[PDB]
Amino acid sequence: PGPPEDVTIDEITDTTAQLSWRPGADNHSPITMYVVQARTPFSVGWQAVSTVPEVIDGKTFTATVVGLNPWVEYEFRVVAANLIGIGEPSRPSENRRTEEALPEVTPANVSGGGGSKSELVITWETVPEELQNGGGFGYVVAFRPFGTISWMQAAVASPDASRYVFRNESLPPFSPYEVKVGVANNKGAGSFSPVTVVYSAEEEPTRAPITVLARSLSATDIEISWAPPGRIQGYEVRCWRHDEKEENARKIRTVGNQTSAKVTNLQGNALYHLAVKAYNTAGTGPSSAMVNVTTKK
Repeated sequence: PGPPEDVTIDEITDTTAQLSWRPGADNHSPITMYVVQARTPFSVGWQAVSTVPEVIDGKTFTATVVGLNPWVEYEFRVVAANLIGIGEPSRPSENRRTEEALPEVTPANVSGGGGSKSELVITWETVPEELQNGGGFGYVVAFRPFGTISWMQAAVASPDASRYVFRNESLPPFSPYEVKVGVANNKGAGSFSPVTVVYSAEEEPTRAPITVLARSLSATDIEISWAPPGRIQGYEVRCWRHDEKEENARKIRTVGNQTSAKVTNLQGNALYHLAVKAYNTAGTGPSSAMVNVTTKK
């Protein structure tokens, strides 16, 4: 058997396409069967497809291919079969894109967090092109503060996107948000991912430590304590000698709820200046008042 010719896509729908071929070299024994194979940007080589009629005899020359993927560029080719063997494939038809259809798949791994002041960061995994099922693909990000009713939809019109940031100066710091994302193309809208909870961005502490105490333990050691007045991971206390500039100040940081520290490796009979700030991940808050201590001799 030998290659058929003149493969054409007569009509095409969102899931089907009508094909038409003309028979070619059939060696000597008659043609008993025709099969259709398809190729896509996602296919490894040529792939078999379902057809109506379910089987294409040698006397049939048009069929509908069924079960195609919406909004995908398809190539087709037809292979003849003889009682002696399988023929050579025909040359591929011209590439045609299927019609549009609604999107069915929702983005994966919706999460987020972080960002600059007064922001809310939402992330997701981008939906691949084969599953976008239409042009004009985009994402719908719906969010609301935990315990509230009304939603807020933002449309992210880039199909390749995987991130959305909402900024507004009335945003509470490090606050919880219900978040879900969805998909939509030109035909309409898809469904939504499951609801997850994303926390807004965090700001540095707003108040400064109070009632700073400081006493010299030895010629090289100074003890310093304070009281706490939003989240606080610890405290940064800085310390610089009188003759040195504040820019270069020895800084050491508290981790935990402890409200004191010891500054060591100092010079004997020297005046030092110390103050302590609160800090979170966002940065250092305001500085407490300054205290002045001279080490022992």
